[PDB]
Amino acid sequence: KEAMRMLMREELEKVLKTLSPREAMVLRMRYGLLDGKPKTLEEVGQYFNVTRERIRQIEVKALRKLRHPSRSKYLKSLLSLMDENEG
Repeated sequence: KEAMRMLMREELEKVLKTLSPREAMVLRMRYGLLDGKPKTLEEVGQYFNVTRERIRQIEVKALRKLRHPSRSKYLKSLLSLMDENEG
């Protein structure tokens, strides 16, 4: 009962497997997993030593690497995560 939730952990797991520790970390921050508060790439990139282009690069290569283990979880997960959905 206590400490029970398991809301969901599919897309997060399917994507992380392709991204390296450093690449995933940037998205971890962007996702708000590091502290629980989602931040924009500007906060993450600037936090390290790179601009949006770095995660921009990861998203690209991630897509290339995803074309094998997962059909396109990154796309759907990213689409569902942002305001790409119509209201």
